[PDB]
Amino acid sequence: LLCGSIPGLVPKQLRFCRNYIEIMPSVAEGVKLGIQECQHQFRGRRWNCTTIDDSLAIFGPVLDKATRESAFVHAIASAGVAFAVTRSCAEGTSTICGCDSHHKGPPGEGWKWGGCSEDADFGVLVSREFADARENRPDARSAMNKHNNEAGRTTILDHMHLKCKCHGLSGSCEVKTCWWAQPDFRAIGDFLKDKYDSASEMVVEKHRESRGWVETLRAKYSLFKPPTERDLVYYENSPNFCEPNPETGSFGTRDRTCNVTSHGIDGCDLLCCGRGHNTRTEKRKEKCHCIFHWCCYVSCQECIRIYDVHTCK
Amino acid sequence: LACQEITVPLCKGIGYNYTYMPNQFNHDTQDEAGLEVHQFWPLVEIQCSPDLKFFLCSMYTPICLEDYKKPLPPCRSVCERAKAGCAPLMRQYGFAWPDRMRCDRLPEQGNPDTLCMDYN
Ligand SMILES: *[C@@H]1O[C@H](CO)[C@@H](O[C@@H]2O[C@H](CO)[C@@H](O)[C@H](O)[C@H]2NC(C)=O)[C@H](O)[C@H]1NC(C)=O
Ligand SMILES: *[C@@H]1O[C@H](CO)[C@@H](O)[C@H](O)[C@H]1NC(C)=O
Ligand SMILES: *[C@@H]1O[C@H](CO)[C@@H](O)[C@H](O)[C@H]1NC(C)=O
Ligand SMILES: [Cl-]
Repeated sequence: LLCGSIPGLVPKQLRFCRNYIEIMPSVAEGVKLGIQECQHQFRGRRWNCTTIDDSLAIFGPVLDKATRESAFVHAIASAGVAFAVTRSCAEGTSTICGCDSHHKGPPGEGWKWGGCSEDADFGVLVSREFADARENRPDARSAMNKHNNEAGRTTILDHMHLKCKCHGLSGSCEVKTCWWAQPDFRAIGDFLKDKYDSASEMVVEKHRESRGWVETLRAKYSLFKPPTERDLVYYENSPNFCEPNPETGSFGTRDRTCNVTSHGIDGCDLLCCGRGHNTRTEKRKEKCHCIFHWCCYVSCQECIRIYDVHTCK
Repeated sequence: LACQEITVPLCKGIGYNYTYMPNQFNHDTQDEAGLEVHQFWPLVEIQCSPDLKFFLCSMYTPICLEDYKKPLPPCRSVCERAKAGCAPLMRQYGFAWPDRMRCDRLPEQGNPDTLCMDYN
């Protein structure tokens, strides 16, 4: 049944799945939402994030290489969970969570509190307990993943903002009702993509505690401001995504779709890493000269638009 | 997405029968839309503009087509005819034309990006 797919599920996790069975569908959608955004944020890059599996199997043992990209994958996966869990509870209908009901301070002047403020705290705590039910390793990879998972979570809290409805005469905004709310998930993906661009690189150090040797991370370049709880960290170099990685890094860029106009990464010199690019032409049928007619319908004409698609060699 | 039949009394009989929700105003159900546009009934009744009623519903119960699913607002000209006819009335009591019916947000005939509803 559910959480079965997870391939290194430990009993602490399974207990959580069963205690929180009523919101586990939204945990699952959370992950799917994050990886979907990942694929959007890297839609034109050498690594386009279609490697990654969107199932709950990402929970459980973290064994992928400690690259910047993984730092982002896990971050946006945590945030997706915190997001979708908060959003689902806000849709009502669930016994263990709902709208955030706790007394909010006296309102701003134009308005009154109302609606359904999203319980972002609940979602973040669910994100964290499920990730933390994982078996705990003194791993360097586990220290990084603890850090980035929290950075993804925390910005779900950070992105809560005011949203108001205007009612009163003819919708006039002088009778206003506000609630705490989440952005579209795109705000989250854009935010973390920036944090991806500024991710701090670390080095591995190790000190002993009572259960043996632990490994900790330390900023590699001390002269800069160290990473914070909201920053992304990593400590392995990312591979060359040009060629199919024989050590299952990833595939090549071969036959990835290409943009002749652009001289950035999504362009055909960079995306194809100096190899050529093929080209084929294609035709699609579509509606084009649609007239409106008083009243009230629309008439469309069929015509065939042609475009060319360059794919890397 | 789904085209639902128009239920709000004011907007029954305007020349198209099917709307969708939510509208541009985030009205979730067609009744919630109704309870706002029905506040305009006195203005429809006075007949300050013969376009007022069609214009109002073209925003609150926007036309919904099975055939064609791109945006289809009223043309700016429709709103402008309605504002020309009815804003004077509201001004006599000190009221401006409501922000939601601001005409300048609406397209004009000949816009490539989108079509618009008006007679000619
Ligand atoms: C993301 O990248 C992968 C490969 O880098 C693309 O998947 C491959 O697409 C090519 C051409 O369509 C096929 O030959 C392969 O069979 C595809 N699947 C693989 C390698 O598993 C994928 O289309 C890219 N998606 C984007 C850019 O949206
Ligand atoms: C290709 O690159 C150009 C220039 O950056 C951009 O304007 C255009 O939208 C791109 N095409 C696509 C499909 O993104
Ligand atoms: C809407 O329904 C009425 C019947 O009440 C009909 O007379 C009218 O023509 C219909 N409109 C369209 C566009 O079919
Ligand atoms: Cl990570």
